[PDB]
Amino acid sequence: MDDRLFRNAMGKFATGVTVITTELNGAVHGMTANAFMSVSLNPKLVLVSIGEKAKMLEKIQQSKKYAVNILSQDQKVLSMNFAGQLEKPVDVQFEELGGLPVIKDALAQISCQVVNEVQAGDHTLFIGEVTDIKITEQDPLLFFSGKYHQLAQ
Amino acid sequence: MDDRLFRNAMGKFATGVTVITTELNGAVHGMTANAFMSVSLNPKLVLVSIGEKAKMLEKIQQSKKYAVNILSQDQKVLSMNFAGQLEKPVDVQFEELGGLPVIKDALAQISCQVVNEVQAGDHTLFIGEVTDIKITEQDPLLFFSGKYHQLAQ
Ligand SMILES: Cc1cc2nc3c(=O)[nH]c(=O)nc-3n(C[C@H](O)[C@H](O)[C@H](O)COP(=O)(O)OP(=O)(O)OC[C@H]3O[C@@H](n4cnc5c(N)ncnc54)[C@H](O)[C@@H]3O)c2cc1C
Ligand SMILES: Cc1cc2nc3c(=O)[nH]c(=O)nc-3n(C[C@H](O)[C@H](O)[C@H](O)COP(=O)(O)OP(=O)(O)OC[C@H]3O[C@@H](n4cnc5c(N)ncnc54)[C@H](O)[C@@H]3O)c2cc1C
Repeated sequence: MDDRLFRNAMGKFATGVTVITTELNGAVHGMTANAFMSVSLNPKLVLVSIGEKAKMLEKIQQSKKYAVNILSQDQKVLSMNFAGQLEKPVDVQFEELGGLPVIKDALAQISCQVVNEVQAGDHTLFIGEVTDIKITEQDPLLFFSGKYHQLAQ
Repeated sequence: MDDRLFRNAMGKFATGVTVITTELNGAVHGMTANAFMSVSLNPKLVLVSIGEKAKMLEKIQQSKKYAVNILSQDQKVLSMNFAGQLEKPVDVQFEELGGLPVIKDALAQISCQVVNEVQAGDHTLFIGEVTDIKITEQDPLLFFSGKYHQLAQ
């Protein structure tokens, strides 16, 4: 079994789409991620998985904090932006939550403090304790089988 | 910030739906989970998150293996079954992959050997190296905001 078969399989697990944001000495950094998960209720924990070659990795290692911005159906362009897939950057509207930069109009905003780091092969798991949450009732951007998708209404 | 607000926020992250299966001395055990994630390409790693009160936790601890069965759109009843939501268990059709019981007609089947265990609050993360994969081109069962859903076609 090859890399292609593995990736194809992994893409059969449908997800939402997030942008992970953090702040390092004034500068806001973001990265598109769907490797995100709810972890624990007591205490309130979440986890994101970041590739070893992602610039975001060292950013979070330093800041020890991140926010997860769950993207609405209307935010596909943001997903592409923070995935490095547009030739031209976009001017993103940021607001603030729990001392973290968050994306305006996100489906949901979840601010976290890093409480654990676990290397796992290719990637590092950043376990975050949630300090602040903001929610809206928007429909979600989905990702499945290598494509963007929507919920059936 | 309540428990309710946290759970509501977590539900804002849409996912596919899996059944985690394992075998322990003849007996097949299954558990519905959406806290699943692709972790690493080299080596090929995956992760599932199991609640400390789940019977499945000790099952995996002992067998040191699990399969992830991604559920198709037609398998909502299976999801409810393995979530302890049916009064009487249905008779599930199992087949075999990499020495693990897997669910027939699943959207995808991914067999794993446990290579790490990480407690994280409420839950334990079982990191699994993938040995075998089977994929189909079915549409996925989705879970979002506490309800089952489908992709827009
Ligand atoms: C849907 C999908 C899911 C993905 N999931 C994951 C995953 O879970 N884990 C993982 O490691 N990778 C994931 N990726 C890949 C990842 O998003 C890209 O590899 C990303 O470009 C890597 O970011 P970086 O940290 O290396 O920095 P970069 O490659 O530079 O970051 C990407 C982009 O973010 C932009 N950006 C950063 N800050 C700002 C800002 N302040 N204002 C405007 N633009 C800004 C930059 O302009 C850049 O183009 C996913 C990609 C897709 C499309
Ligand atoms: C969509 C959704 C996502 C979920 N995600 C997670 C998650 O990621 N992590 C988590 O810990 N919990 C999750 N749960 C909750 C979890 O599925 C239930 O709490 C589950 O009942 C706990 O299983 P158990 O191991 O404690 O054993 P049980 O409570 O006994 O297992 C559940 C059911 O599986 C059935 N079953 C087991 N083996 C077989 C078999 N061989 N043939 C037929 N039936 C069988 C049993 O009859 C039982 O009814 C989720 C639930 C839902 C609905």
